[PDB]
Amino acid sequence: SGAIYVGNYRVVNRHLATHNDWANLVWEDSSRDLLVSSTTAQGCDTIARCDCQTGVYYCSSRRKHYPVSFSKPSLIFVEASEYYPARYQSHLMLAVGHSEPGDCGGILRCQHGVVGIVSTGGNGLVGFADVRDLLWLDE
Ligand SMILES: COc1ccc(CC(=O)N2CCC[C@H](C(N)=O)C2)c(OC)c1
Ligand SMILES: [Zn+2]
Repeated sequence: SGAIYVGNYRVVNRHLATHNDWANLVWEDSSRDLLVSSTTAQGCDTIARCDCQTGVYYCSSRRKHYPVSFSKPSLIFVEASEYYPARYQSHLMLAVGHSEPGDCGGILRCQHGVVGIVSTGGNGLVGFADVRDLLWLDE
């Protein structure tokens, strides 16, 4: 679990969005596993606007942060789950690191701010949904 709170927006994994997120929908994209809802309170977070390929993510299944080197946002095949059929997920960044299904929503940050959120995992891999291209989150 986890979310990004920036301005009057809440960014969550689309597959973990609540009834309230859908009732206050701003934008969603199944191919990216992202959903953004509107909030009444002003949010706590800054979005990175950079090309960093290193950063630190929070891993809930270890209660720890880990440093990672990650690939640039790209189209990656993701196996079928209870949430989606087998498909290519876009704007996904992979890194070697620990992840379990409940780790989705953990934030990845660099020195410039929030880069993205955990969205996939595998045997010693962790995948992050990028948010740096969503310029409208800042206005
Ligand atoms: C072994 O580590 C795992 C195993 C399985 C997963 C879960 C996973 O990847 N998905 C299930 C939820 C929707 C995801 C999507 N973006 O399509 C895909 C994991 O997530 C962090 C770590
Ligand atoms: Zn950066």
